[PDB]
Amino acid sequence: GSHMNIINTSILNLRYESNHLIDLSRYASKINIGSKVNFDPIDKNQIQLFNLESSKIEVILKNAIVYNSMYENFSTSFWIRIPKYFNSISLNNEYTIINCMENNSGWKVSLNYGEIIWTLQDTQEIKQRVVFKYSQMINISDYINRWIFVTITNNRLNNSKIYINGRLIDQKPISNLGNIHASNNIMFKLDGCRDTHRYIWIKYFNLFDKELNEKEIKDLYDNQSNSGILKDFWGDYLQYDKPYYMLNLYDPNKYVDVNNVGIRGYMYLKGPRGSVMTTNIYLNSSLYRGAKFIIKKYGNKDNIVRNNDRVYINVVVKNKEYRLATNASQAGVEKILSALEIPDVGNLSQVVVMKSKITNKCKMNLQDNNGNDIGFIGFHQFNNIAKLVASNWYNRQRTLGCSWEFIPVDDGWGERPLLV
Amino acid sequence: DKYANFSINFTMENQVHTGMEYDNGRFLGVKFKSVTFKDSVFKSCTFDDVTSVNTYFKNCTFIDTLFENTDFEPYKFIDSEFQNCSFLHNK
Repeated sequence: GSHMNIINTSILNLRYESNHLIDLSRYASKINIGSKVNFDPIDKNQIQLFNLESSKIEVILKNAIVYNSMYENFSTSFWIRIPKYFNSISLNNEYTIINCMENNSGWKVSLNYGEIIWTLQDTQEIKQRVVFKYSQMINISDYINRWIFVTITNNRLNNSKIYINGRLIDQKPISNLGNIHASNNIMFKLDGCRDTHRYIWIKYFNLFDKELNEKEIKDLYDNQSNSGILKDFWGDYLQYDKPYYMLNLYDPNKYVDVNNVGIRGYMYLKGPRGSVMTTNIYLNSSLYRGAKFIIKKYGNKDNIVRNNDRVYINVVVKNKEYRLATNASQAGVEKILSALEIPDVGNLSQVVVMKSKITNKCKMNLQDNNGNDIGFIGFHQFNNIAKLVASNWYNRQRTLGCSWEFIPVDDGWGERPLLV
Repeated sequence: DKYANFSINFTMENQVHTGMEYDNGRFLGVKFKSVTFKDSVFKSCTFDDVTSVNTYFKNCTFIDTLFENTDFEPYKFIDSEFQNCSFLHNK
């Protein structure tokens, strides 16, 4: 199916190209970057903004697009990755991250504990806010510290809408506001944040001169999620030669562990996860638990794992890496996976095909040395021991048995991993 | 008066601890019997395979500490604050 390119239409398209962050829109609005504005060097569209004065991005809008009107529809979209709030001083502390306000007229995006806020204000001090709330008192969150797609649409005729991942959260009336005259510049900065450690990750910001509808919003979302590159749990590019704690989506409360190494031994799912907490601030399931998977290349320079890549999967027991493998010839379709000492793996099937898909969560499809399909790596119960296996049952279609998540240690989750 | 960077398994008995700071300490296999901590801070400590009998933490702040394989239940903590604390295998 075809559809109309909404992005090249936008009146501001902030992106990294060449070695600068620049606007790709007609109007080529000027962009001032702060000293301490860090760019992710694996994907330089991903911008980090700290709670420092010198950490900011200033977009000097062209006069023609600067907003001054009672009637003109406008929308905005950006992906944000927000760290878990760690400090009590963040409990009622609204702070703005994206500012377009003059004399109290304009629009701004701001955050607070558990919240994303779109605020609108007219020149008569009349205002509306629409708001996304998320809890930090939750086993596993879709939102805490994971890349989320944010869309705001404004129709002057009636409503302002906020969307998280192309899903309508909240809409409020705004037909009462009058002339909202905004700023000449858009400022990306953390303004009024008491947490001196607060920072956000932000990518793919876009300003539109219309009110995006559902389909257009979902089109954006699907296309910018970049299927074909697998993601880790936080949504960053999945990488080779990088250790990950693992999560199964049929049973998120368990973690992978191995009883013993070698072909005698097996790898299984062990629960429960346990919980990580800060008094009055958060209470979540622990994520840094179990064996660790490391993905190994079996030609691109990029350390990036792509859809259909062929890889070997290492397992970390006691700070030593062994190989994931199995004997395809063993009884029954479900083939029990083991963690073999790498130089003793011989003929055992070990080559895995990574999968992204339409779209789907991460998958692993184990293969022989002839490229035959052993099955997607999931698990199965053998007298209530949930051994990791490989079954083509999964393929031939509880299909959450083979859907996995790869969790690196991220500075915005805060947890202390138990080490050996 | 404050202690740091140590590992212990021996079990101090029937003691009252008040106003102590333990930075980076390992409490490995230790069996607390009638111990009380008061006004104390645990920074990046680790409790592994500990048991506690008639033992209590009163107005204590744990920061980035791991409780692995313990018997610590909520009642053993009296007006105490946890920051960045993980709890792993509880018996």
